[PDB]
Amino acid sequence: DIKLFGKWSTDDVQINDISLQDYIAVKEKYAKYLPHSAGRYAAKRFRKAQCPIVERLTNSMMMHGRNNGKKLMTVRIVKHAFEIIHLLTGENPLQVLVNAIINSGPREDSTRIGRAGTVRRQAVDVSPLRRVNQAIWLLCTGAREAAFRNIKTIAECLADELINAAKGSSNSYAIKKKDELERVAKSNR
Amino acid sequence: VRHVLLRQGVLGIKVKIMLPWDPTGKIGPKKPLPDHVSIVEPKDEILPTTPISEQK
Amino acid sequence: MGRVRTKTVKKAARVIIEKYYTRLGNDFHTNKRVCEEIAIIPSKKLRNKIAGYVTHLMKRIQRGPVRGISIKLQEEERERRDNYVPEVSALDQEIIEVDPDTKEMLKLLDFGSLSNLQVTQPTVGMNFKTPRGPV
Amino acid sequence: RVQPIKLARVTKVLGRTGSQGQCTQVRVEFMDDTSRSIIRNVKGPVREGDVLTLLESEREARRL
RNA sequence: CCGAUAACGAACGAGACUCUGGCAUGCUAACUAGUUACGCGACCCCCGAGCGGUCGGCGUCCCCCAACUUCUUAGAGGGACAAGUGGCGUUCAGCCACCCGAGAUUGAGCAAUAACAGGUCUGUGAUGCCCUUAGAUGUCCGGGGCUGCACGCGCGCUACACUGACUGGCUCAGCGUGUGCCUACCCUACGCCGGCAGGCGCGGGUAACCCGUUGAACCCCAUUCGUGAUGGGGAUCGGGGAUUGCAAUUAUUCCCCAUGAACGAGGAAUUCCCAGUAAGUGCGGGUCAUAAGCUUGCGUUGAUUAAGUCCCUGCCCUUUGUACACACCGCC
Ligand SMILES: [Mg+2]
Repeated sequence: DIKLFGKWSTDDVQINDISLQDYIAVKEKYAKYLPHSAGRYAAKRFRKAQCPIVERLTNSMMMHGRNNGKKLMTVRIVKHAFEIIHLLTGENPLQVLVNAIINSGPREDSTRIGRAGTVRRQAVDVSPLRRVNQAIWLLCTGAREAAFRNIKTIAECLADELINAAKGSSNSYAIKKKDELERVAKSNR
Repeated sequence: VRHVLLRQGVLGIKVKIMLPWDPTGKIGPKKPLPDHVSIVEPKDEILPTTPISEQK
Repeated sequence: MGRVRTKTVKKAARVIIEKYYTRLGNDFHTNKRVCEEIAIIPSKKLRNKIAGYVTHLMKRIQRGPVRGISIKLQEEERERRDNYVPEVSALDQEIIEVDPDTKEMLKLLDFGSLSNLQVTQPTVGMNFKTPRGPV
Repeated sequence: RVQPIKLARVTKVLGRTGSQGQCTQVRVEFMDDTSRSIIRNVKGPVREGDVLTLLESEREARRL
């Protein structure tokens, strides 16, 4: 009924794990016609949790100096990426994005200050909000260095980054960095 | 602020005076201090007797 | 955070409460409407802050005797202190349980052999004093 | 031989730790046994009621 | 602040205060701001609409020849107080969450005692002392210099590109300034010439009246480019044309045509920042005969992360040690 970008109904998208179903916001109460809303989502703690994850991807996809206000450009990038992944896979672009977030969120990391064993003294599991934040950041970063100095445009780079992340193939920077973080934490156990 | 030209040099004089409050305003500010709170004294208004009805 | 009131508002609130306890009420707007004529407040913000503290203090007063002076509370306390002498005293006991040593003291005083004294059996064991140190 | 991943819901937030505040320590209740609850330190914004994965079950518990 | 309490009663600072931003279809007011309605018009549809649609076209404070303040302006007022609910709390001071609300922490200004051999005598007809005072260290005039370059450092601007460059089209601001006591030098509409920088006539504005509905940039929509030191970058350098001035060389500035150098994201280090914020992006003022890579303001687009800690760098309070008191950059 809402049809983000005019298509891709939200109600069929299902989150496969209950760890992030309170922080992914694709359900009909958070379904919006367009990923652009000046919603003051940074005003209070945990307000970004109810922000739609397509809005989060749009906000985190606009980085590196040249692009700090070009939200309309980022919206068109996301729209083209959803078109490309729909043509390439056949399933819901929102479902692909949700699966990419789930498979990109690193279940644990390591953090401390003192004499480092390998990276940090302690291995610490992460919160679901940190999972979502890290996953979105990793996906956008991987798309950015995919699109930096090659003819393949940012839309296709984001598209195949999400495609690789939604399955798990070690071909996406997001899950490569996730595996690196997991190995570091396991060594720092 | 004034300067005094003494044989040894210049002497600086700074004078600050807090004007007293007055509603008249010809010796000081008309407004009171912002944090100054004044309360009017209540009267008795006891009325301890039986109810009455006075025709006027 | 950072909503602590200062002396400027607290003292003024207590003073106007103890002066106009009858006129004041538990309504913030009613209190801030009596403030303009019961007191001269240089600032609207100061006036409404004082009114809010007056509402808080009157809720506390109606739930209990706050240190702010109040004539109704004082007359109730007066009635509760300078009255309620019981019709029978607490010191007119029919029998007084008396220690034999105190009985000897009374006998030396010459007030021994009174009909209102019943001699208790003295305790045996001398087990007063708390055990010394811990454990 | 390796332990499978299992979920657990945060029941209480004890307080921050790590001496930079980067870690928050929580009391967390297992899904498979509700009577089982341990103390785990977690990083990132955490509020009570949300659920999280435990790649390894018991690591360390230490009251602040 | 509540509380204890050999203290009682005070004073400054903080707060309070002023400005600022957010709500007021509540009040007052508007031909130097408008809106609605109506009338002339201009164009499309005319199949037939017709109280159809567009007009920043003309009018209705031209005085009888419409009303009104929503929009704009600026005054008086209101409004928010931890006020209401739940929890925590010695059930105090208060804290957390929520409802209703424009707003439940908008940004600044002012800002104590005591100090520093901190900076300015190159701001002053503020100034002590010293120096000079007719071959002047006064003052004026001409020229040069303050730009000068094996090198090091700081604040910045431009970039390293395709989330882009070029070409065209579409489309949106707010601060704020504008003709001078000396003092000469203002902002500019429109028309014409020139390819551009500019030039030539006609005006308007001492200003909510004119520039100006400030047609800004970024952005948006299409074209070409295609991963190359390439249509990225525009330093260096040659020739030519204007503008200011008394004077442009050591190029004032601007315009045009050529040259496309390093630069492919930057070591060790290090700065700033929590919401309309950082950042991208242009526009005003100051400097200004000529002019901004500076600075002070304004608007446009608009996030990632965090609601914690004392780990590093520091600050405040209490206890404690001291061989320090120029006070650990000490002392020895
Ligand atoms: Mg070119």
